Amino acid sequence: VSDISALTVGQALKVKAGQNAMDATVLEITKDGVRVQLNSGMSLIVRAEHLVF
Repeated sequence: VSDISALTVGQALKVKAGQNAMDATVLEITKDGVRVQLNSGMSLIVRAEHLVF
């Protein structure tokens, strides 16, 4: 509710995998970033200053 940190789980946003965006789906969230599921097929996202939800 009101997003966990900067977003919520299952929010889904960008990770940017190799200079280009990719898309990744939130599995868990961090201090302000997340640990998403990469559309590349990974899971990680990054910190809030790197996500573009």
